[PDB]
Amino acid sequence: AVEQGFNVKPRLNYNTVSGVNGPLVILEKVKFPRYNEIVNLTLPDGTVRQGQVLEIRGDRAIVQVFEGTSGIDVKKTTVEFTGESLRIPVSEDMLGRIFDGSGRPIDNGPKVFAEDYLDINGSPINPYARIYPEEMISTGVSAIDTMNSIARGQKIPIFSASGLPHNEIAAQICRQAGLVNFSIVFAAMGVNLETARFFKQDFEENGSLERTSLFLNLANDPTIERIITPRLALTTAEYLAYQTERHVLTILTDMSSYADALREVSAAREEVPGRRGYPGYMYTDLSTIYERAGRVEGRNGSITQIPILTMPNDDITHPIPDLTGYITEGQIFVDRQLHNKGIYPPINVLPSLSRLMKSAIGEGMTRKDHGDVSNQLYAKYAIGKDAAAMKAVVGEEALSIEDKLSLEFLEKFEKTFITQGAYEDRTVFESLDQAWSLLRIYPKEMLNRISPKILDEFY
Amino acid sequence: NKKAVEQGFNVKPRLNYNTVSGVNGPLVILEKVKFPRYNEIVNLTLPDGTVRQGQVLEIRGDRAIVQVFEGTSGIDVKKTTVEFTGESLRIPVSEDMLGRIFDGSGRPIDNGPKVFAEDYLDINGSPINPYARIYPEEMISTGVSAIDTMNSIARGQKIPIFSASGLPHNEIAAQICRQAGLVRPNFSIVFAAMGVNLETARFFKQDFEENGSLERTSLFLNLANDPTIERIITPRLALTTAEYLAYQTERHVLTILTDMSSYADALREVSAAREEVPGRRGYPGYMYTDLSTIYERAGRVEGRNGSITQIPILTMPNDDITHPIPDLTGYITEGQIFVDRQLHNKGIYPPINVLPSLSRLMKSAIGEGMTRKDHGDVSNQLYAKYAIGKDAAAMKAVVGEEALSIEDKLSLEFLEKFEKTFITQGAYEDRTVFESLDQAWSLLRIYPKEMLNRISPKILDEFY
Amino acid sequence: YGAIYSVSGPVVIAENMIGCAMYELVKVGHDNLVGEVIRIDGDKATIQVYEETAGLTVGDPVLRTGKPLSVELGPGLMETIYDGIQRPLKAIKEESQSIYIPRGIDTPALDRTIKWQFTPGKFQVGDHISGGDIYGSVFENSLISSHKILLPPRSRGTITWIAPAGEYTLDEKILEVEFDGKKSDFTLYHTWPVRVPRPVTEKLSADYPLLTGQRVLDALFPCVQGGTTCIPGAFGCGKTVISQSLSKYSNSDAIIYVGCGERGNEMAEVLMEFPELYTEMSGTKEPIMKRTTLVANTSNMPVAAREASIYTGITLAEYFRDQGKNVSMIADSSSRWAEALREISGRLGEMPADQGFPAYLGAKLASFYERAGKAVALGSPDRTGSVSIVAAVSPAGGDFSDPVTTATLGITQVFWGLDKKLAQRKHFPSINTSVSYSKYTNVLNKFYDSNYPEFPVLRDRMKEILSNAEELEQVVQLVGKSALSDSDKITLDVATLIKEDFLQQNGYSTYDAFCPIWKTFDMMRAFISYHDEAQKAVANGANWSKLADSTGDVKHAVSSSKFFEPSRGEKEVHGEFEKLLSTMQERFAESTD
Amino acid sequence: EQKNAGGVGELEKKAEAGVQGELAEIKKIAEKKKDDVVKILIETVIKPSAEVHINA
Amino acid sequence: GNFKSKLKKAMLSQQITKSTIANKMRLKVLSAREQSLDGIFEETKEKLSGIANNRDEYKPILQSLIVEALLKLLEPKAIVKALERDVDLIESMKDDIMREYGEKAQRAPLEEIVISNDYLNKDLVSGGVVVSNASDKIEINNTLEERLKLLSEEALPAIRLELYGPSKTRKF
Ligand SMILES: Nc1ncnc2c1ncn2[C@@H]1O[C@H](COP(=O)(O)OP(=O)(O)O)[C@@H](O)[C@H]1O
Repeated sequence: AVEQGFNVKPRLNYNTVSGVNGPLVILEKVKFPRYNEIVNLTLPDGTVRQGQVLEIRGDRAIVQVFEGTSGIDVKKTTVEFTGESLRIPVSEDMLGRIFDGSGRPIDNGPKVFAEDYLDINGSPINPYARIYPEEMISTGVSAIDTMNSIARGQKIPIFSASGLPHNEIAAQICRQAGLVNFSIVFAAMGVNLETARFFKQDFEENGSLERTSLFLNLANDPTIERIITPRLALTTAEYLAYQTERHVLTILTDMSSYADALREVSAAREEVPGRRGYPGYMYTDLSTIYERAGRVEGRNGSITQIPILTMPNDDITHPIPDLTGYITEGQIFVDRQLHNKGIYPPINVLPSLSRLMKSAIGEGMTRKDHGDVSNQLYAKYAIGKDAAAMKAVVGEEALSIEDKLSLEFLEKFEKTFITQGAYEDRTVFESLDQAWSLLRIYPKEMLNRISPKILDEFY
Repeated sequence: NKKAVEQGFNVKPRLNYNTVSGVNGPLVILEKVKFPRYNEIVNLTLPDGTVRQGQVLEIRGDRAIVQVFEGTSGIDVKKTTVEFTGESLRIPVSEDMLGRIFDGSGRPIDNGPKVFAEDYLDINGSPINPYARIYPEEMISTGVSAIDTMNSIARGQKIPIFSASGLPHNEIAAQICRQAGLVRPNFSIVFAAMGVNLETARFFKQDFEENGSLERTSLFLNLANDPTIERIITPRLALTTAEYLAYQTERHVLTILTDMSSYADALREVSAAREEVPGRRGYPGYMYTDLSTIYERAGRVEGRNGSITQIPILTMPNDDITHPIPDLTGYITEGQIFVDRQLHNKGIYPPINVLPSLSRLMKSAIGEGMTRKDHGDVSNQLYAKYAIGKDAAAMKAVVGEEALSIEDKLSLEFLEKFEKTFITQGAYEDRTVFESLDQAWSLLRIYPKEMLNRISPKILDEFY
Repeated sequence: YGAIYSVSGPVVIAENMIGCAMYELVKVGHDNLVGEVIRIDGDKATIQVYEETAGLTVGDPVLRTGKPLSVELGPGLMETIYDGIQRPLKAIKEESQSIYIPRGIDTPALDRTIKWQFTPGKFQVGDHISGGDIYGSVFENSLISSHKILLPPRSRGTITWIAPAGEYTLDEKILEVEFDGKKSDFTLYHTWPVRVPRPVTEKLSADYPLLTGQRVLDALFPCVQGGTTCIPGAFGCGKTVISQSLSKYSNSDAIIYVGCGERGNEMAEVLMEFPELYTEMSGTKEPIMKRTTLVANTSNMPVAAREASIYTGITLAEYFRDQGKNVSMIADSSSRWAEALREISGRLGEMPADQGFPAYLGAKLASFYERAGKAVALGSPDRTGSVSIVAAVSPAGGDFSDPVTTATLGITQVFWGLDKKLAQRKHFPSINTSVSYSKYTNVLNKFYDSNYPEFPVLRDRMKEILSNAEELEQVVQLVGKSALSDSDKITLDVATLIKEDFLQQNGYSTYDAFCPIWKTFDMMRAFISYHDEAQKAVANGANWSKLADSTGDVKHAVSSSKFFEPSRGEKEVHGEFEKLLSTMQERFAESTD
Repeated sequence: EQKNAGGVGELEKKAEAGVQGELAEIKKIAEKKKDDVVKILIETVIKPSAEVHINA
Repeated sequence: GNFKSKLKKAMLSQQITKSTIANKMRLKVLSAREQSLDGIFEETKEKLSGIANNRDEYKPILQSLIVEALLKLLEPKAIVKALERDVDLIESMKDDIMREYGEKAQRAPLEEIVISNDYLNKDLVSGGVVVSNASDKIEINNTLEERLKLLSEEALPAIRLELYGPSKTRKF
């Protein structure tokens, strides 16, 4: 059965703060400092701010303070060394609540009655114990479920620039993320109160607030607990999905703001910087965040991770989107140009990719023609973009018959297939039928990427 | 009466430090200093006898990082005596400066006596109280039409001249300097040559004598061969002399700071020696504030009849506005007179390109009694039709004159007779603002009243 | 009291300072220069000084004040200009008898001598009073009358003695709260830390538009009362003029203009122009300046004080929101705040982020822009204030790829991107309609349905026209206008008319200084109707070449509709626009007959 | 909308009625196990362990 | 269409108020557990306050609480802050406490133990000591109140498994 320990461990209070700068507090003469320990800085005003030991020396401990170092006095701040890494108290009753960045509740509810104290950093899942997820989720979005299909257990972000409706797309996916009963955990990371209220309103309207736990860290919230928010949200997701055999859909919005928090912390440590000033280990940090998805051999549960991401200047080469593409399994690319043209969702399926569509596509899973239809659509859309560039450069008359057909397909594809209203939930079969109605523009001879056994059966 | 001068009628001993604890680049690091004062001019005495000035930049306890204006070439640890004056750099100002020629540091080089100081003023100056500022509404009849009617110059205006390497910025800036005069009633002038070659120095020093301005112009000539860091204090010296003159003797000063790009390069070559934050294009991050400290020493103040106009000549590198010097100068200043390489190649003088040119004090000093009521509308209409003509000229160079519409052909004709008969002007030909507006209306009468979409109906009825 | 130990520009590492807190306020130097602590290393606490550090000497005493940077709030805030730190420029000038800002002036933040007509609120003796409750209103001026005196947000307890109605100076006690046996005396003013946002009961969705009065802005990219706004653009684009034409004629009740790193003559222009303009609100022709306060930290004034000016401006705006006023704080040249942060970080030696800026610039900007937003005030009675932030980000070199511009676009809900190319042609306000956006268009449907029902339809229609003609002109610039159809030629001509007579708004002109919402809607209807009827006429078979000559009169009447002075009244201008629409319809009918 | 608004009070009353059983169950569980939990907590708080740091 | 849209907006309003009616009631259940749990800690605090009254039974606990915190400090000299009602006990227990620390830590005995005159607040602290370093810069809040607070923070899952059966959902 369950095992637990009624144990009391007295905690050392250190008034020996050496210096404080940025988010870091340096202590002076800690006794046996413990790495990645959690400390409680008692300010002279009496307020208590949690911390986290980032680096230790013979007697020093460079504590990062989650709630900011404003007001910390080198002569009256007392640091209390708890004796263990940051552990969130989880429970099955945590569903349906709202928590701040540091895991404390926001709603008028009480402190979460603990069911287990899980370390937020988690533990590495044995790759031999991971099940390859081959059960597609029908997100309802045509440009996702038809060309960049998501499998239940896949960590696929939403690469969207600043000011694009990535919040609307993610809310839509959360609303209609059934299979071809998802519990949701949300980690707001410096999103403005408008975006957080929109997400909360959508989750309440769609009935999801009964089975979702939000970890709201607004832009007004301190900028260092953005490093605890993804870990808290993901250890809650791991708890629910694995140790309650539940299905979890984690939404880690503003991973760009998470990486900005890492940059702020790293730059105050004077560490050797990577590209754009981000820490060298930011690949490993983003990996520790993202890689907590996927199903497991024993426990019937899945964390379908959808970390919304704000690529600055709408660039993939930027370190945050680049490393997120390296770690995660494909990405959903939201295009500023398409949004300006007025399409919703403004998903550009050319940079978009889903690494598990190759397995969850079809041939008995969803439909026989799914994979070939998706490949044909992607190829003809690339041809359409090339034809549009050629027409813009050297005139539309010079375009060939194939190029003109590609332009017509591009127009009828952006304006009728990608374009779908919010709260529209076309099934994958309806999406494939619309795709075919697009592909019937071409003659059967110019559909080369379609396998003939499916072309002759669906054309 | 003037009891302030008597308070400074005292003697204060100075400490001579033979304690130079090192030197690296243009920075001399002292030691054992007795209570160092941040930003205190310091007179170094080299082993050879040469005396090099320098100002403290960082005063880490019992240590001073002294940067020397003339360079550290020849500074020895065991021989140089570094003497602390105990006060920031001050120029001895008086009404007798007007008519004298000074070096980069203010030491006269006209074989004349030292300035019989009426007072000593810190060269850095102080930020004029924004409540004490007065918005300059007195427009200057500059004489050049391209400035008088478009991108107009007010009195306290600080409007730089943007020009490429070889463009005649000096000739234009001399024409503005010699013809400027209040439209509805002379300018004392203060000059600061920073890094100009001897040809430009002699051109200005001779044009002033030719026009008779030299009887009321004080020149701060810091040529190319002068020390590079002295160009940092040359514009501060010039503006402190101008601030004295204007805001204390109640004179109207027309400050000219030639080759401001040389000053910006001096800032970069000093910041790169201190390994400071590299801003953009290598210029220091604080170069916005460094140039603002210079430019903002202009404009009229309340209760004082004086006024400092600024015309800081700027040499844009590669003729790029996006460069940090012209970009930050545009942000700080209140206009710009963009001298165009393309126009100069076309042969137009003055080669003023009005499209990038701007003047933020032209929404004032226009209309009613300040100038004719048609000025404000006519300038905008000229800008609109000039831009239309430029766009139609590009379209013509692309597709051919056959595809140009009636409006495009009218725009081409207006652009031709505008560049070749309105921007163009004799070097010594001054045009009153009213005459410039009449020529502008003569140009505008190419279009019918319907096509003039910017002129108000009342102005059209009264003047077209 | 510590001692200075090192000075390097605007940083003063002060030794013998065991006991100073982060962001504490210190009085660095003999002249008592105002400084804030930003880094602590044992005894030495690195201080940034909001005043010219030149002349500081090692060993100059630095006094720890014991309180973070605090702005004094209360009556007398309105109709005054302040420096970065809360210092009145008028009082500084009259105290120094000079035109310069002396180093270390400590004039009181609010004029103590002026006596205000205090009239007590609903609260009586013995009633429990929580933070933010209103216990009296002072008559500030004819426009901001009933400057309701809030209790400090952190203060609570029961009233023991409330002052009767009369005249009181700020130093005079007005109310004494007893809380757990410790009586605390309250006056007309209360200090507040600028860094800490003022608390509110609950923020609200901003559903009412900040009518800028400029056609392009409030007809294509609306801003709501309580929405963050950004105005990127190179020098001369018109950010300052848009900000001034917003603070001159918006529907905001009170305005906190912040010239963080602006030009001095700009603040002088505001000081001389606002008293000469009158706001039709409050039922009288009261001057604008009675509702605007200014935080002037010009470009050459101390670098560190730019941050103080921004935070002071936003704190004043937050206070006037807690009072219940639709404030609209305007942070002129918000990029100068970023440059001040970069300069201070460079002095500190901290590792840079992208392009020299510190790694925390995005976080600071986000926390600053999150202060905006309509919110119910903290205490009784129920009050619904709003702070709208319209900050002019100034890109380095004119490219929007600046880190400050990106970190501002990531947080602001509106983006009024200016175009230098349109600025050069005097096409003003030069709003780049291609890249500019407003995320409040969906929110404003609930207001456009109540008033001007066709406004959103016209807005999307004109955006469609402008986008189509922009693409068509891009094609024509390389492929010639030969292949255009008649409908495409009409689109080109109509969008050129829109850009040159509707989107362009010549400020500093009698007619088009303030084109209000009703005149904007009528002009918008006229332009859209002209386009639609021209396209219908060409579809009916009439050639566009002949129709242009036939309807030049209608086109010029449409283009001249912007000359209808809004001062004639809503009924008069609406009647003139109805007559113009009738004339337009008749002219097209006659031409197509 | 008026019909939906009227049912809010009835819905609130119905929700309150269903919860009241859970509150009774919580009170009963607390009353039953209060002595055991109090004894365990007291015995843990008193009678401390005394062990130096494992690395010392 | 506007009427249909308004009806859709009203329908979603019904779902919004249906959830928040159920959520508020659901958080009423959660607040009931914490309130009753607070009663467990409220009852526990009173019982521990009675331990100090029984000076015979509380006598060796205090020697353990001082030693349990002395071994964590490991400083050669320590300052022991205690209540006004325990200074007399510690004045006699110090000799044995020195030897006990010397034995358990397997090091030289304590150099000097000093009972600071800064007595603890009798209203907030029921027993135990706050042992500090020689310079009073490093201390251990080893009082009974702080000890019970730490136990409350770090034992909640055990109290949950005691008061209630393990949750039926939690498997593996
Ligand atoms: N809406 C407008 N109407 C008229 N003039 C304008 C307008 N916007 C800008 N200007 C012109 O631009 C100049 C000021 O531009 P400004 O807003 O200061 O740009 P920046 O802030 O980049 O310096 C003024 O001379 C003014 O004539």
